[PDB]
Amino acid sequence: ISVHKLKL
Amino acid sequence: EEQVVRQQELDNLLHEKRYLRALGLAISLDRPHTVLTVIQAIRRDPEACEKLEATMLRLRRDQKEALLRFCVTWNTNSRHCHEAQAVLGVLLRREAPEELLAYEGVRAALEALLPYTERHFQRLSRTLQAAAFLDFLWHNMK
Amino acid sequence: KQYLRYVASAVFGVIGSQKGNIVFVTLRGEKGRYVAVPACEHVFIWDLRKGEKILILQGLKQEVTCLCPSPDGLHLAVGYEDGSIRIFSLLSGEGNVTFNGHKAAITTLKYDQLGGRLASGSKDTDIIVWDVINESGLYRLKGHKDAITQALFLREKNLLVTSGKDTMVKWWDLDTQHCFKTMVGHRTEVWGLVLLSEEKRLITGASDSELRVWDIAYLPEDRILSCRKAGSIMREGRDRVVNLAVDKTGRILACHGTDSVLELFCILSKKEIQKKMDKKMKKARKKAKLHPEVNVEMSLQDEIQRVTNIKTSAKIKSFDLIHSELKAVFLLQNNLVELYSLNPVRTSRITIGGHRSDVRTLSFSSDNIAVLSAAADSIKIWNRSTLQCIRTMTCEYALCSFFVPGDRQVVIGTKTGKLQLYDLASGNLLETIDAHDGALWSMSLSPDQRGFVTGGADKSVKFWDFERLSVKQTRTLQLDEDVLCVSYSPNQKLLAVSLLDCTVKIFYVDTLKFFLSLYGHKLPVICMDISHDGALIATGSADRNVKIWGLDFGDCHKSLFAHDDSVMYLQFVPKSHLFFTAGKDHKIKQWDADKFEHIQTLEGHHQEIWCLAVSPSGDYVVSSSHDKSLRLWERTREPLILEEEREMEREATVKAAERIMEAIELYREETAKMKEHKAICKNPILMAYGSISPSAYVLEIFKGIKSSELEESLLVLPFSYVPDILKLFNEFIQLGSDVELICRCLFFLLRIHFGQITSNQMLVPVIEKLRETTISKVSQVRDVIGFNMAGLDYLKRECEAKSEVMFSHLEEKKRKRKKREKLILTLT
RNA sequence: AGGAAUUCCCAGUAAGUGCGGGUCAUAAGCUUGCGUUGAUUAAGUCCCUGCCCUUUACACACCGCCCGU
Ligand SMILES: [Mg+2]
Ligand SMILES: [Mg+2]
Repeated sequence: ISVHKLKL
Repeated sequence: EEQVVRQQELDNLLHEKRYLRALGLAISLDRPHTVLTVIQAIRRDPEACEKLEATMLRLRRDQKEALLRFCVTWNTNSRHCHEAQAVLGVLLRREAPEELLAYEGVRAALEALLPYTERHFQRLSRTLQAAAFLDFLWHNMK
Repeated sequence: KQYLRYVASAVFGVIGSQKGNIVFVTLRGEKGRYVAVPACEHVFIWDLRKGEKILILQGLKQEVTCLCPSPDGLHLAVGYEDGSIRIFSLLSGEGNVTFNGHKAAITTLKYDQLGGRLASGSKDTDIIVWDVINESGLYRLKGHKDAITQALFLREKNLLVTSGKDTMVKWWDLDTQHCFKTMVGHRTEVWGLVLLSEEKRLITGASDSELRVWDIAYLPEDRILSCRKAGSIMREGRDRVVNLAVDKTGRILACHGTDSVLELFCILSKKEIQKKMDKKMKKARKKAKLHPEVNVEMSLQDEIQRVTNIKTSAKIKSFDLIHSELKAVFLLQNNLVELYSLNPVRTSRITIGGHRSDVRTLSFSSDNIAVLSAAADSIKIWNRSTLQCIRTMTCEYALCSFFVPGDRQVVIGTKTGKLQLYDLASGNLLETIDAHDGALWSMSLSPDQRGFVTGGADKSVKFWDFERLSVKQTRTLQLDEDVLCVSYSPNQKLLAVSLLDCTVKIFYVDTLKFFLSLYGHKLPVICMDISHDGALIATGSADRNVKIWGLDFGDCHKSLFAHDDSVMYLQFVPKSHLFFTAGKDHKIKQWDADKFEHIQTLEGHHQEIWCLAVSPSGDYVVSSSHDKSLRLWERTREPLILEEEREMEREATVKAAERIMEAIELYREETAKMKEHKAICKNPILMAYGSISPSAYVLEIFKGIKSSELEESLLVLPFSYVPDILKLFNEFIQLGSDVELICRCLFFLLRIHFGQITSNQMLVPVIEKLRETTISKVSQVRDVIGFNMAGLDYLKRECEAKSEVMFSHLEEKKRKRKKREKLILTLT
């Protein structure tokens, strides 16, 4: 899991 | 793309009330309920009723075969038997008996038709007995 | 403990929504000056030369899907996603007509030439024609099987042609509401449909390079009209046809695909077609001198010609054409409208007034006058009251940004590990610092006016101070995983960071030493905030829950469901322990940290909310969403009471015997009326059943009577209606219709009224007609069935005879017997 | 001789009258037996107020598709 999916 | 074109013509033929021409398409499209509604509509109309048997002759062979198996279901119901009996009358008198034997499924068709048609004859016989009450009323009127 | 309501004040930052169509409007006698563009739940009127909004038209909770201006120019029809159709008067700006026939988004709206009739198409497979002047719906057409793409009137013969997402083109006779002709040519969706050459040619766009055309001639036999395949014209674009449009009373046909380029075609008609044909013949004669059907074929292919195509910066959603030089207006994925002039050059743009992408970061100034909104490749500053963009600066990208305590400068974060600083007055970038290796996710301002802290994809957390303005790094804090959020206490004692692992770790600012750990979320924490006192910290995760924690001991006070999706942002109001949160469930909610209660819900946006910001005064809140819009909420004086708000969401024939009597009475009245009408030559119930004789109408009433209730209804009926029924019964038997039902009814009345009938001499003629008719008809029906006795029984015997020949005989006999044994249930 | 409201009641029933017992619980100005005299109206509908169910054993005869999200 990466922050690009969750937040951006 | 074929059926929707055939359906469009069938939807048209009902609209201008051309029931005689609608007989061929609905039988070819295999719609028993649509044919039954049209057959009822033809008979109520006076001039269309007499030209009904003339139309049935012009149909090709296979249309009469699928038509015959439609009358099996119609003769089962008491509300729909009269339109079936009129049609079955045309097939017997017009076409040769040996040619009726040549039809496919005619043996299975005859099995169902005989018991239900026998039932209708008894019901009409009782009505004829009840119709005699009119003659009794006439003699007793002053 | 009383709460105060937040109300949406204004919507800004939007030029034109991606869904909808752009239309030219006529205001103050200037046809090309003003345009109407759709936005989220609103439609805006813009002046292209001036660049300002002349008028806004109010909407109600639903997005606008399509637009159609009235032919007179006073009105413009608006269609919504719900299915309601509303018409606005341009001069007044207020719409008082609502049409809600459809149950899905209104795909298309078109007017007739006069303007009295309006036709609407929806994603539900229906077309509804409305009476504009009478404000009523005329009729509904239900032929299509998929969503409606196009619907066009025909002036000459009162006909409507429609296309759909199904591969069908359907022709309708509006007088009878009947579909008389259907086209089955296309293999795919028919996206476009236009009329050209004075309703003599039909043009369709499909998902292919070829563009087909048909010629129509007025009169399976064809009815009303016939259409033949004239030919096809090629398209440069290899993709699907998004739109086909023809400007009013013009010769320009515009074809548009998914790509940015718009294709224009010019038709040749009247003398121009004839002059070109004459010129071609002379050139052919000159060729013959140097050394027709082919010349005529060449003329037919060259009937429509290709003028130079317009190219735009980005892909186009909708376009409009007007011809007095051709003026074309466009709408893009970017909220940007452009006009091009061709007999191509760009004349104007309205790029000012909104960002070119979704606003990811959002901030307020130290005072309440200024609002900072930044997105990809753009930074803009908004005045809170006056609501226009003060200044714009280009940027690499935007993820986080705080407003420096000085009112002159700004600081932003980027997806690349960089920081940029600008002056508002100068409008230039001061310097670029390679702060972080990876993406920089969060940035926090110090309680005192000196310094700030950055965290990002690079696992370290770095501290910065201000030094013409410049920043330098004091010290860095290195961690094991990615850093989601950095925000430290109103006192400079404690620092709180969020990691990729489902934990929030608290560090002492002075010593950079571990103090506390917060765990219990299934998914990593996206947003965090700390109250003004410093007692409570609220954490929101990708999982729907939000948890309140005390700073003193790291104890969890409460866990709340909050939104239906992941929460994106959380922030406390300055004065008290109330915080605002926004998630991907289209909503904004506020909560009371002390009482763990849900007070309010803001329901303005139509897409997921990226960011949120609250004023330092706490009066104003601004949010950004996936829909390219920015909305402002303000606090109101009206007090809010919780349980009164809670209940707001909770809120948000005739008998058979009597029927025979009325049928007879209606028959009596009409036969008198027809007698008077014929004499002059020398009701609504009847048309309701279709035009039939009054004698016929009585028949279906008898058919409608249930069989069980038949006998007592006849017993109830008085002798006054009896002689009329006997006359009507005689008419029924002669036609031969439902003889079994009528005779059963007829025989019952004769028995029960036998004595009274015999006395009345007036009934003597009646039964004489009845007596001759009844036995004659019943015998005829019985004979027809009786004739079927002989034919069926004889054919039965012939089939039995054939089986005898076959009779291996035992096997055949066993097989023949085996067929004729049915099975019945029996209690032994 | 007991208003407004309200409760109960179909045959040896409603109502009146007397005579006993205190029975391993209950019962004292109350509890429970037993006998005597003995009626008016009603034997059917779903209209109001409600309740219980259904709308997928092929003699004759009859009958011939519940609807929507
Ligand atoms: Mg009393
Ligand atoms: Mg007593």
